[PDB]
Amino acid sequence: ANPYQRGPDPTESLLRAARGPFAVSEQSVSRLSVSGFGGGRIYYPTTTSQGTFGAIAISPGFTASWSSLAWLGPRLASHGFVVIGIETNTRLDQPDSRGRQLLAALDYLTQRSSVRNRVDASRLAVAGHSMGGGGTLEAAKSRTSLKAAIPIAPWNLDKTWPEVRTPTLIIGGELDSIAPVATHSIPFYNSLTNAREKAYLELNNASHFFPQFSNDTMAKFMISWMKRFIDDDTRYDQFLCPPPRAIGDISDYRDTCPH
Repeated sequence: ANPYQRGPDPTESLLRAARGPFAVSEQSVSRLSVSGFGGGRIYYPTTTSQGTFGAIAISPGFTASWSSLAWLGPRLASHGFVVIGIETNTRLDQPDSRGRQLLAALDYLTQRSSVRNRVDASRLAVAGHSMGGGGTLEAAKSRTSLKAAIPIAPWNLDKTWPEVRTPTLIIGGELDSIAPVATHSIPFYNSLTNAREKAYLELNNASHFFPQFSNDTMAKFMISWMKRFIDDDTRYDQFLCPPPRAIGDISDYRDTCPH
């Protein structure tokens, strides 16, 4: 009935496994072949028989390459998404620049890439770590049609985001000393006054570098948010509303239930 719904009815175990239910193919994008971003890597479900998929562009942080987040490529794509993980023009690009590059990567993916026919160009998203998370907010500010945004330990000197309409999940690290949640993540979250829905997931005792390593709780909530909002997949609301308790590996969760 939902034409965008993909995959089996979800469970906690499905979300926490190393791969979701789709085999993943990959394609390199050489820096020599594109303008507006530094190339990167595309990850996509091999099968086309279940329909097209929504897509997400993901940016690393300051000083970093895509390899710093590469585990997300196959993990997210295997749940039924096309992922373009970017290299930035330079490692020292600022958040606003990273936001423009995320949008350039989505435009390339849908307009010119050799996998464009697999992507539903109406169902796009952004995510990123650190300055790349700051750039995720910039991209959502610039392109209000984005269906989901996931800033991960975001860093940005711009603290307010009133233009953002996109459903936004901010994932913070409680003990982050580089983009402290009290001065980055949480102010961003409170400033999202016009986001259709939003949530803040704070990982207990986590440092700025939590997303550099496979993290099942992080992945669970990223996948659930992507499903719920890129795919309109209400089956994944069970993991978001009511909000999870702040216990164990979650030190805080803020929500806008009901979605």
